[PDB]
Amino acid sequence: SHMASMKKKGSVVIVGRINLSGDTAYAQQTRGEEGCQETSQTGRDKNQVEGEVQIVSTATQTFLATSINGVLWTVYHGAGTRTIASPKGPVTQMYTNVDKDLVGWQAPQGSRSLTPCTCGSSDLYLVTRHADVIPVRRRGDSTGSLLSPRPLSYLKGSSGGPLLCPAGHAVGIFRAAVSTRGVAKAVQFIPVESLETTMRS
Ligand SMILES: CC(C)(C)[C@@H]1NC(=O)O[C@@H]2CCC[C@H]2OC/C=C/C(F)(F)c2nc3ccccc3nc2O[C@@H]2C[C@@H](C(=O)N[C@]3(C(=O)NS(=O)(=O)C4(C)CC4)C[C@H]3C(F)F)N(C2)C1=O
Ligand SMILES: [Cl-]
Ligand SMILES: [Zn+2]
Repeated sequence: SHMASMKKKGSVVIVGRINLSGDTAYAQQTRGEEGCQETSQTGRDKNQVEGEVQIVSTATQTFLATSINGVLWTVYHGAGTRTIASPKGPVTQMYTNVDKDLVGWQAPQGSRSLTPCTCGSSDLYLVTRHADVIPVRRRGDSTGSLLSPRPLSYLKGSSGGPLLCPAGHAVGIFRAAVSTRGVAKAVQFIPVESLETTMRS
């Protein structure tokens, strides 16, 4: 009840990226923990942003965010309603949908966006925060099976990451794992058509 001392939550901060520009996928860190903490409080991130898949952090969580159609998308269970840090200060979400576990901000200047897939293909690839590229067979509008199951630990921290088609288009945003006895056999994702609906109107 003491408003004068109520705290403010920090901004989401870009702390690195998944480099997909060459023949090898690899994670790059662009900001260490101290700078991340400062940037979360000010909301002012002067780092140059590059690429399609960002590694992002709050004070308590780290996950991914993916640019599609000029929007940097991630999961609500990671970002909540938080702003993202940018060169001129905190940027408010332009999309928030808790029912889809989805949020989005305008894509950062310097980022590149994935194109929404129109291939109608079921052979997908999940990109993790460790730059592992995991083949996934699409099994429905929002699920796909891992060709090689993996412990949940392998996938933790990769919500917000993309599923891509063979042509490198965005098919979806990783949301939740389908896990039994700690082994993830499948993944559940926000399909790009749901993003496009959220964007259209
Ligand atoms: C058992 C399990 C594997 C932990 C869990 N499975 C699970 O629930 O499966 C069911 C059955 C099939 C689909 C799914 O239907 C329920 C829908 C869940 C949801 F996702 F839509 C979701 N909506 C929310 C909306 C608002 C607030 C909180 C919400 N919380 C949610 O789910 C929560 C979160 C999500 C999660 O952990 N995501 C990942 C991740 O990396 N996060 S993260 O980066 O480390 C981090 C926590 C920093 C942000 C990708 C999976 C990684 F670990 F593989 N969850 C639990 C799970 O995946
Ligand atoms: Cl959805
Ligand atoms: Zn495609």
